[PDB]
Amino acid sequence: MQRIAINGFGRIGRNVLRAWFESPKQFHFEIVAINDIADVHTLVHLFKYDSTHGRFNGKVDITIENEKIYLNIQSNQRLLKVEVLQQKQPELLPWASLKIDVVLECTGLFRSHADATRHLEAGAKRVIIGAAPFDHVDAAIVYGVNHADVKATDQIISSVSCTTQALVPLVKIIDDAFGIETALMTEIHAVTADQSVLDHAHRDLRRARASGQNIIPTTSSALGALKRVMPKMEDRIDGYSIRVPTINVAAIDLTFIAQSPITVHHINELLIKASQTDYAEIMAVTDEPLVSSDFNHSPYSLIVDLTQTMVVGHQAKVFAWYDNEWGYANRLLDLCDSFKS
Amino acid sequence: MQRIAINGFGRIGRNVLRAWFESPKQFHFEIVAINDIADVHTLVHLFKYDSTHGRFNGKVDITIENEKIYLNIQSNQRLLKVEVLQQKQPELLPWASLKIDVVLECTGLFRSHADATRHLEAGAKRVIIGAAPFDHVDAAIVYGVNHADVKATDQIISSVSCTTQALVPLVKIIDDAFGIETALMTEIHAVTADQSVLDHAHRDLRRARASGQNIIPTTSSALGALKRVMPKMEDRIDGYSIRVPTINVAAIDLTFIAQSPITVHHINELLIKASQTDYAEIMAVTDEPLVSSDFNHSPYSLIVDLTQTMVVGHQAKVFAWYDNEWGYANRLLDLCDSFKS
Amino acid sequence: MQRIAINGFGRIGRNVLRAWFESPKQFHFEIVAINDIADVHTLVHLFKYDSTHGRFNGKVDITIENEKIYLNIQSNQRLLKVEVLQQKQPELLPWASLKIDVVLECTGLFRSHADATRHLEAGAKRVIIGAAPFDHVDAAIVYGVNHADVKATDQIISSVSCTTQALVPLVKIIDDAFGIETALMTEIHAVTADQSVLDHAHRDLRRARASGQNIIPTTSSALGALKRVMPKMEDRIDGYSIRVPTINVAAIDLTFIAQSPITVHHINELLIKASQTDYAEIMAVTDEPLVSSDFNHSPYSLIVDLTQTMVVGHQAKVFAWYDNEWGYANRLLDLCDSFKS
Amino acid sequence: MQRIAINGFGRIGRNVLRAWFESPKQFHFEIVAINDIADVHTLVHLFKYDSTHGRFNGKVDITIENEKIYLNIQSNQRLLKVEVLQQKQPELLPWASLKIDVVLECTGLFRSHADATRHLEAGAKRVIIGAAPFDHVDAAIVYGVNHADVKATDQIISSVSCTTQALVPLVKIIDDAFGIETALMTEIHAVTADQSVLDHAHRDLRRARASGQNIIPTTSSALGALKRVMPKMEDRIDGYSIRVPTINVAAIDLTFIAQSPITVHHINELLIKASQTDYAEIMAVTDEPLVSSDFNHSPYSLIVDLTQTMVVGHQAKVFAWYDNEWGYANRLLDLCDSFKS
Ligand SMILES: NC(=O)c1ccc[n+]([C@@H]2O[C@H](COP(=O)([O-])OP(=O)(O)OC[C@H]3O[C@@H](n4cnc5c(N)ncnc54)[C@H](O)[C@@H]3O)[C@@H](O)[C@H]2O)c1
Ligand SMILES: NC(=O)c1ccc[n+]([C@@H]2O[C@H](COP(=O)([O-])OP(=O)(O)OC[C@H]3O[C@@H](n4cnc5c(N)ncnc54)[C@H](O)[C@@H]3O)[C@@H](O)[C@H]2O)c1
Ligand SMILES: NC(=O)c1ccc[n+]([C@@H]2O[C@H](COP(=O)([O-])OP(=O)(O)OC[C@H]3O[C@@H](n4cnc5c(N)ncnc54)[C@H](O)[C@@H]3O)[C@@H](O)[C@H]2O)c1
Ligand SMILES: NC(=O)c1ccc[n+]([C@@H]2O[C@H](COP(=O)([O-])OP(=O)(O)OC[C@H]3O[C@@H](n4cnc5c(N)ncnc54)[C@H](O)[C@@H]3O)[C@@H](O)[C@H]2O)c1
Repeated sequence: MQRIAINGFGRIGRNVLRAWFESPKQFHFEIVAINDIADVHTLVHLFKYDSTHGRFNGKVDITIENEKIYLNIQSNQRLLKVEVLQQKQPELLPWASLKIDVVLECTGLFRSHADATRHLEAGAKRVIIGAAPFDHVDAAIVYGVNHADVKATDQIISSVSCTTQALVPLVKIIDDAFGIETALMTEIHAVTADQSVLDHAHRDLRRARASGQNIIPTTSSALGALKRVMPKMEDRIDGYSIRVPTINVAAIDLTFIAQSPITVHHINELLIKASQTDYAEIMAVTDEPLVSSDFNHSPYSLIVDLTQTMVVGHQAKVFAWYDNEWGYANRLLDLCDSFKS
Repeated sequence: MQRIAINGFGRIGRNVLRAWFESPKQFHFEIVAINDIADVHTLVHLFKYDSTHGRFNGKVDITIENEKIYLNIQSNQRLLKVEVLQQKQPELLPWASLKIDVVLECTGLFRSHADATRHLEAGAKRVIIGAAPFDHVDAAIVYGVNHADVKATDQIISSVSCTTQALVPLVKIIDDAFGIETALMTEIHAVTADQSVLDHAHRDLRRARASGQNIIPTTSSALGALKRVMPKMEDRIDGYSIRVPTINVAAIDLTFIAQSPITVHHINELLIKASQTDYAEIMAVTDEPLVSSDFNHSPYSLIVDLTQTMVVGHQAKVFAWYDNEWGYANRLLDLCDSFKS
Repeated sequence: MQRIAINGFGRIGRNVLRAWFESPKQFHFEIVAINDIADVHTLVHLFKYDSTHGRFNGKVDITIENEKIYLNIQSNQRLLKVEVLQQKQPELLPWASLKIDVVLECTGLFRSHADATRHLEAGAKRVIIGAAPFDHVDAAIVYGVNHADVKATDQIISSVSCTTQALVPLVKIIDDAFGIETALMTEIHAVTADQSVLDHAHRDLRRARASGQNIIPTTSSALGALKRVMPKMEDRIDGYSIRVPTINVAAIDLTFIAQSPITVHHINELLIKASQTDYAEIMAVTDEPLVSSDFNHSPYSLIVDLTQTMVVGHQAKVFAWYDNEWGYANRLLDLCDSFKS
Repeated sequence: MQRIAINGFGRIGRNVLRAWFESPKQFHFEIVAINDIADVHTLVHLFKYDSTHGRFNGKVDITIENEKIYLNIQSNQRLLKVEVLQQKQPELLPWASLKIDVVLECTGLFRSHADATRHLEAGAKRVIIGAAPFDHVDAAIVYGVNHADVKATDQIISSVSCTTQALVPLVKIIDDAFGIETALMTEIHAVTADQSVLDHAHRDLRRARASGQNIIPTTSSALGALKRVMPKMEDRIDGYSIRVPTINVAAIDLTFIAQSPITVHHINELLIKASQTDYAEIMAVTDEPLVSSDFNHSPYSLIVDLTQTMVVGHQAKVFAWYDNEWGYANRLLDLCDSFKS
């Protein structure tokens, strides 16, 4: 079967591996290697114990065989033997000897076409950048929207961002049915790994500020990314993100001008229908009075909160939740599974 | 020289009293009484020691006469003697004896014209409900917008909500310059006194949930209230509020459809000129990369973050911060000071 | 079976019901009624969605049959039909007709022997007060330490507190092995339901204070409680609790003077042996560097953290974790199960 | 007079410069230079805007005179002109040219005697290491305890840690009056800048875990530092630190065995008397029902909470609060002032 490697064993990388074991349906590929600059004992500890998603429900054993380090991981009636590497320079990875079909690049540091190619140079056949593109990519994929357009020549694929995987379906479903003149996105997002505990020097002066204390407005990569998947939306959408002191789960607030008559009732019926048919793999809709923690560990790319839909004149707002870690992780698995042979 | 009383000595009431002392402008009226169901010792302790605004910078003496109880408060070279009451039923209050010109109704429990009138029965001349009207009021006021529309005959007045006091200026300023077809508000708000520590039974199933752990979408009274202050915008505005785990300070995100040509530059230029002329009392504008904490203890009704301004087609989004406790409290005092002859 | 009822469907009562459903081994008694002052739609909503313990992994359907309200709950191959009451006065509850064998008193309001006897008046055969004794009880019980002391004639039983169910085993084990001259406890505890979101009037001026913003030292009922369970330890142990901004899980820091030679090694070995033999049902020991969230949803009364153990001379500190909600709730069900068996 | 420089403009460096402006006492020395790896704009931003201590009540102007960058700072009727540097390696700094009497080494990185001497190599006469010693120092000083013991020839001084400056007075006073056989310390501490936002690789597997979600036991440097100030206490004292989700302020809980008769009353009288005489510069005592936020921006090294004092037999516990940032910063300024003699 396909052989996947993970580069960067962080929030995303770890959750990717966890989600593999937890999936109700076994995936027709294996994760055979991981790479991080941190040492193996640190990685196994963080893999096993998570403040957000709880204890890994399984067993992990470190072995040294030849001069190589492996994890033997057993859970949910599955076992993976996974080689562990510690190489800060992607070009030096052994992807050639490990026969790596797909690298998931989850470090945040190799988003450029050139940087991503280092894995190719190392002998991997395909990279998925687990982030919005920086400059160029062969393809920008949202699973469940355009994963069928991947061609065998697409070697550098971006799986965009949590935010994009939620925004893109909403925009598409709604634009397809009612037509969107323009739209503006407000995201309300849990804290991220790159924020600060206390006020501290940082590249961004807002993300420098104490994350547990502040409401922090910041930029979002999701708009640039959406425009690469839907170029027709150029100059028709913008937005930003707001970090707030929760550990996980985010929401998108999308405000649009419709090109045809809208009611709350019709918007919701459209989204329900979308969720039951074409987008059932990735989208749910709820009518219950729920809050962020209710969607922690949810595998959906988005869960529309139909109770928040509002219309005034031609202007509407819709609202969807997502687990920004578990949704994304599951979509990386789904995406890999879609490559088939 | 008017005589103000405060009913409900909570986040708003205490802050009103503090703001009187801390104001660089000395007000003409005196605060001469306060009432709460809690005893004076609890009241003075919470007045002195505040988790949000810090230690009160002054001296509080409690005096027990045969009958009456008084605080003697000294700070910033000002002195008040303040009778303290403990009467749950506002009709039984001795406002007649005390010659109360204005009661500030800060309990959250007496917003109906009926309930507000309990203070008129107890002997007060005028009541300012410190919230959105529940049904009828002689006037709904946003200081710095329609405070002159108060008639010397008006007895039951509403100072609406913090949210309203920020929404209305924005909507007014933008409607007057560009025209607003429709607008939709997203408020991102610190937790409030009525929320829950842990998941607990509550009249509102969203506010029942742990306030420190969750992003919580909920209703805003601001929209109902804005209709009263500006009935020309009936059915043109809607919105909601999101609670997040910060202790204080909020932001409004207003997305509108303009009726004439707009750019980021033009919108900002207008908001700047407004803050420098007609609205300099209640409004500021910044371009510095700030976050919620930086507005704690700010007395402004709103501070526009101009770097957040966005335009797509006929649609735009503006963003303003406000201290939901300190701005409102200052606006109550400003309102009381407007009644002066 | 035996027939249990829960009085007060809060953090404890709701977790008791959940724990009934989640226990790997099925309990051989049924929960047949719950009572609370909140309406049934609020109860069912909070039972299904939990900020701390996640979604209930099952289905709940409300039915009206006669004039009676029922919950039909399905989870883990198990079914209960549970009558819902809403009676603020326990003497008025229909325990006679429901043939209640045990009431779990989980409101915090009926801890006195008199208050608790009201359930007996209503026709229940036995009450467990899910709190420290207020004045008198027939028995004060720590499951796993002295639950075999319950007499057939005992009708008002205290299951003490979470803190007590952790402290008592620790003291008993160390005292039996090395002897305790004296000991002092510091508990670090997540926020509880009776605290405040913002600074607010309260009967206790420390629990008045914003629970998300502060370290708040307060009293504990566990020292009084331990005295009832182990009278020899009168005048030998004291302590207190600190509330900190986490949502669940606590720790005991116990400092004791030993009456015989001690080392870190010998203390940890003892605690381990105890957890593997006599205390296996309620006690675990870990050697890994774990934090509070790693014990969320743990059913143990205590998990000793052997990395924390310190000795200087004759003085020693031990440290144990517990899920204050889930442990206690499991112990309630274990206690009920003990009467049957 | 005397010329100070700050190496590292973080929580400590920044608060030292703020504390300089805010001190009621005007200090007989000037801060004439700061160095950080971050650019001047970030530094000035973080000096002006603080999530913990609020906005600097003053003005800062950046000028470029020659090719040198300077901050013109004005606050509290006082002025400084501070050169800004951006050198990653201390030996390169221009201390000789600038005529630096004392460098405050606040990076956390140059705590070895060797790394510290790099500043003396750079032309500084004296370094204070603003942290516990790594290997050797000429003197480990707790201001208000042993600062008289600095020799004019001492060149590499440690001002220990925040925790050390609260613990040492407590230990000394109690040991002096009553004799301490042994003692154990539990510190309850706000989060610190080296902690994690989310679960992230870290040298310390505990400090790896999400800082806003968890109670986190970890090591304290204070025991090693205290044994350098009081070698007699070797083998007689140990302890640790628990990090909890607050932004600032900590407490020490000291459990000790007394060598002579003790009561609560006598321990409290002692600590009170100490605070009023020989420790009046650094120590206070309160019996008010206060919480962490009430000691934010307190300049004391420790504030004893006398209500927390417990005695059982020969064992006692005391409790003291401190602002871990603002206390230490003031003690740094106080130590520099002591060198004028
Ligand atoms: N977390 C989310 O909600 C979310 C959602 C969508 C996309 N993303 C993206 O995922 C990426 C990673 O974010 P995260 O939250 O997992 O962050 P993280 O900081 O938890 O992960 C970074 C990891 O990479 C490792 N690493 C750093 N440099 C390395 C190198 N040179 N070689 C190998 N390993 C290296 C680090 O040790 C760490 O384990 C970012 O690009 C982020 O935008 C995150
Ligand atoms: N907090 C904000 O940011 C904000 C801003 C604008 C308006 N408001 C409004 O201000 C009002 C009060 O809100 P708050 O945040 O001060 O709440 P709070 O809970 O802090 O204040 C309520 C106070 O009223 C007292 N009280 C209760 N019953 C009483 C009675 N029968 N008689 C007298 N006092 C009684 C309570 O003891 C308490 O001190 C509400 O209408 C709220 O919507 C709040
Ligand atoms: N939560 C813990 O960590 C913990 C652990 C051990 C013991 N306890 C004890 O258990 C008790 C309950 O605390 P909790 O955390 O579940 O609190 P909670 O506030 O979550 O639960 C109280 C519940 O009782 C209901 N109630 C109120 N009045 C009632 C009445 N007259 N009749 C029936 N129901 C009524 C409330 O509506 C609410 O559902 C307290 O005595 C507490 O000290 C709590
Ligand atoms: N904050 C506290 O509560 C406290 C109290 C006592 C002691 N300390 C100790 O003080 C030290 C620093 O702590 P902090 O909280 O101020 O940390 P911080 O991380 O907030 O500040 C460190 C600063 O040093 C700068 N820096 C890094 N490398 C540098 C270099 N080579 N040259 C110049 N600047 C450099 C960083 O950019 C940053 O501004 C640590 O040893 C800490 O343990 C902290």
